[PDB]
This record gives sequence, structure tokens and C-alpha cells, in this order.
Amino acid sequence: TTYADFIASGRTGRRNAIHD
Amino acid sequence: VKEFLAKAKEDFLKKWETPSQNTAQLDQFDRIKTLGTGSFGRVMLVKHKESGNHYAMKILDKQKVVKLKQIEHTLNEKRILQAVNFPFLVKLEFSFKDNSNLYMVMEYVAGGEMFSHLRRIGRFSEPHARFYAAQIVLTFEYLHSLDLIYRDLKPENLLIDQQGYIQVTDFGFAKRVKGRTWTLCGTPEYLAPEIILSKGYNKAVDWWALGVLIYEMAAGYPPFFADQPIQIYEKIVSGKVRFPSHFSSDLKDLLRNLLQVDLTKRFGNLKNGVNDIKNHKWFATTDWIAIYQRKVEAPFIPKFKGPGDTSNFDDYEEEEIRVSINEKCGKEFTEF
Ligand SMILES: Nc1ncnc2c1ncn2[C@@H]1O[C@H](COP(=O)(O)OP(=O)(O)OP(=O)(O)O)[C@@H](O)[C@H]1O
Ligand SMILES: [Mn+2]
Ligand SMILES: [Mn+2]
Repeated sequence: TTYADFIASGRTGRRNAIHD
Repeated sequence: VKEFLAKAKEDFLKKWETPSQNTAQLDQFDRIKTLGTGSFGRVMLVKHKESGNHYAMKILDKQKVVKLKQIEHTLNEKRILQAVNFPFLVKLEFSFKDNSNLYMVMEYVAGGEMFSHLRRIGRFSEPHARFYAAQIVLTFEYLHSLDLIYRDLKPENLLIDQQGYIQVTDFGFAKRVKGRTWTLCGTPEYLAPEIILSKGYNKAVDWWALGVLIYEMAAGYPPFFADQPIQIYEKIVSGKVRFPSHFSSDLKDLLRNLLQVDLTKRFGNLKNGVNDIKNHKWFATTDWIAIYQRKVEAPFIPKFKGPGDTSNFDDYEEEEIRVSINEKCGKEFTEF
């Protein structure tokens, strides 16, 4: 499932803003 | 509404024009715990000794700011935050700088980030989400009305008050602009097609990011996600969105209009402005006014045990604060 797919991804933690 | 905003425009302006400077000193606060962190700076729970009040201190290392090319954005942030006044924006109490850093003392929003809760619960019920959404709506209408763009809508940037209401922090990307702007700014998953496209943009970016938010809150994940950013940008431009089975048709449709790749087809960026949204089906039970008045039934209330209780934030390694013998970048920050 998608959820399952998300939870094993590398972006589940807090996401920082982009800069240079 | 037009009425309100009218009056609103004047405050802002006055503050905009005569922004406040150095309203305090490091010494007048006691460093407690680190509440959160970002790509730029850090936020500590601090305590005003003379008063006994707690606040949120945002520290920016002057050199680090210079290196990440955020000189102009920092100035904007402080400048913008001191002048706004809305029920869903954090309050900036003090600001001051020193030989090595820039500080912004804001009200402490104890509830934690929506993020932590969201990741906690896993997902919000349509109605619970509509509650937050509704608050963000009013916040943009207000912001946009001051020719401002927020550009950094994410759950990490949304704090929960003692009453279940929204406190919007992180004004690091905020900009007052009449016209297009081109900076690549944001957070990957929240980036609008035209931004990633280096095409020139406006307020519509705030609207796209809202759909992304509503989606994530209701679904429990973002519409576009991958392991690395480039893969995300790519999905985001594909123009394809998939909705979870548990998304009412009403929801599906509003989102369809928000996650519109074509900016002349984008709810918020249309003829009816924010009305297109406010008027939307999904929003048919929302009492815009009661909400603005904070008179609504708050779905969830973070509970906190005692002032200065930090149980709603994660734990962070304590970097220590350091001021130099010599001034670092005086001229660049002459106006903070
Ligand atoms: N007023 C506040 N009250 C309580 N905690 C807050 C407050 N402001 C910020 N925080 C916490 O500090 C974290 C980081 O602060 P902030 O997002 O402004 O830093 P940043 O360098 O701008 O980050 P980003 O990488 O998103 O741009 C927030 O995500 C939140 O957890
Ligand atoms: Mn942030
Ligand atoms: Mn920021």
C-alpha cells in the first residue's frame, strides 16, 4: 500500500527548507 | 471581510515602514531547552528573568546566514514578522543581535508541531483537517492581502496552541511583493510546479501548497514523495495525482482545483479569489467567522503540564551559544 510505501521511505522525518 | 482587511492594511504598513530594532539583550533571558531546528537556525525555550515568562528564541548565526545566501530573506523575516497581526501567526516579542548572532524572541507555542501529531496519529479525519485548513485559508487571505507570500507551508512550520488552534511560525521565506518573484524557495514536497520550473511566480504558490497540506493531513502522506528530492520534483510536474479511497468526492474535487498544474485554472488564483475556496462544498459547514473568532470546537487539544513544559517537542542535541570578541558581519545586518 501507499502508506506502507511512505513509511519505509527516507522522508518520513522532519523536512528542512531548501537553500542553495 | 474587505472591511476588516482594510483596517488591517494600515497597521501593517505603519510597522512595515518603521520596523522595531534591539528591544532586548541576551542576558535578560535564561537558556532552557532546544524546541526545534531548521536548515537555518535554531529555536530555544527561553525565560525572561525580570518577567518570568517563557518565550521561543530563534538564533541565527550571522556567518551561516551569509553562507547560505539568506541575508536578504532574514531581513525580510524579521521585518515582516514584527508588523503582521493575525490570530493565527506567532507573535514576535523581541529582537536583537550581537557580535555573532541574530535573535527573534517569540511567543512560545507549547502544543508542538502539527507534524509530530500527524505523524503520531497517522492521519486526520476530514472534519479535523478542515478545521486547520479553514485556519490556513484565513491566514493566506490575510497575508496575500498585504501583498505578502509565505512560501513555506508545511506541518513542521505549523504549531498547535493551548486551544487546538494554529500558530504559524517560520517566516524565513516571507516576502512582500507586488509582481513576480523567482527564488527557488520552499520545502521539496511543497514546491509548486512553476517554482521547480524556474518560471516566475506569485501567490498561487501558497494555494498549491495548501492542497498539498490538506492532502497530507487527510491522507497521512504527501501526494508526491520519493527518496530524493529530484524524484519528487519530477512527480510533481507529471501532473498526476492519486487519491486515497477514503477521500470524499467533495475533498477530491477541491484538491483537484488546488493541485492544478495550470495556474490560470488554480483556485485562489482565479476570478473569485479566495471565495472560490471559501465557497467550496467541502467547506459548507465551516463558520468562517466563528473560526476567526476562535469560537469553534477544537477537535484535539494538546495537553501540557505546567508552563515551560516541553513534552510536545522532540529532544535536540544542545549546541552551545557563542558570541565572539569581534563583530562578524556588521554592515550586512545593519538593519536588523
Ligand atoms: N514560536 C515557537 N514556539 C515553539 N516552537 C517553535 C517556535 N518557532 C519555531 N519552533 C520550532 O522550531 C523549528 C525550527 O524553527 P524554524 O522553522 O523557524 O527554523 P528554520 O531555520 O527557518 O527552518 P526551515 O528549514 O524550515 O526553514 C520549528 O519547526 C518548530 O519545531
Ligand atoms: Mn521551518
Ligand atoms: Mn525557515
